[PDB]
Amino acid sequence: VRERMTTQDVEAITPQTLINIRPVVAAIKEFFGTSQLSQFMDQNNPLSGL
Amino acid sequence: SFSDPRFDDVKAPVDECKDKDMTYAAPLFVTAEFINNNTGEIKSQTVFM
Amino acid sequence: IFKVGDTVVYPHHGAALVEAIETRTIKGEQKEYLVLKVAQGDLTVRVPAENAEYVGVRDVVGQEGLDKVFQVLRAPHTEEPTNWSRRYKANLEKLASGDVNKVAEVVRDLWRRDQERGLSAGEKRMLAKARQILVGELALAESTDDAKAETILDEVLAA
Ligand SMILES: C/C(=C\[C@H](C)CCCCC(=O)O)[C@@H]1O[C@@H]2C=C[C@@H]1OC(=O)\C=C/C=C\C=C\[C@H]1O[C@@H]3C[C@H]1O[C@@H](/C=C/C[C@H]1O[C@H](C[C@H](O)[C@H]1C)[C@@H](O)[C@@H](O)/C=C/CC/C=C/C2)[C@@H]3C
Repeated sequence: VRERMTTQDVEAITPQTLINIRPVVAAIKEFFGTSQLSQFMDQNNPLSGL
Repeated sequence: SFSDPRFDDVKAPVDECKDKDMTYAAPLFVTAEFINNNTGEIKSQTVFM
Repeated sequence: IFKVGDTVVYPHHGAALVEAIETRTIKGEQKEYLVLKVAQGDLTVRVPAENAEYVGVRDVVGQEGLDKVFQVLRAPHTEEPTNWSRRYKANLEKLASGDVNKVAEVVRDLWRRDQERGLSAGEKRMLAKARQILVGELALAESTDDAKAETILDEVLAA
């Protein structure tokens, strides 16, 4: 946003144009898969999930 | 600016997601706001996050 | 000048509607912040009524402007050198300028062009975007629909 605040022209831009959500959604998808703390639920008896 | 996050319903229930291998997600919605200092504006949308 | 319900045309974001006048304040002065929402991106704009002419808001265009843009159309005489990058830069500067007659000149130039030889993808997207905002302006000036204004174009696009 701070980059394209300057390169864009004024009196034409909007928050729909300024905002790129793809690094945020890539950070979420890169956390939930392929991290240490996000593991498969160990279920072979209900004590193990707990 | 950035303000007021609000959620929708989940797009698909639990068993259907576990069946069709979709994740159990819900959309974000955030009211962004752009203010021009020189001439005076706000630009308020509902940005899908 | 402004009243509630005037479909007043914002310069870049097409034609917009007003709802009320906010008397909100900065530094104690409750300026007449007209709340002006658009229908394209569903965004609402609040603008102080003082510098509305400075930002370049404009009321809707009438029959004399309709005859002027029909005069700008149907007159196929133009010259631009064949280095198409200069033509692209010229019509992009036009599109950032925001004048209805020049927008009509560029959509008639690109209609004359793609009717003749063929266009690139960015050229076609440029013609489509400028034509769609011109359709929106002509429809909200003549108080009618998109298909009606597009048929009006297709019968005045050098027909
Ligand atoms: C070494 C380690 C996790 C090991 C893979 C499992 C625990 C080792 C301890 C032990 O031997 O009991 C560390 O885990 C985390 C971060 C760094 C380390 O990961 C690491 O560096 C190593 C792997 C990190 C993420 C792996 C993700 C995916 O790899 C597959 C699918 C995803 O997860 C793995 C499965 C993990 C569940 C395990 O659960 C264990 C039993 C089995 O070993 C597994 C079923 C149970 O002991 C369970 O109750 C306990 C889990 C530990 C809780 C997390 C601690 C920190 C499966 C192999």
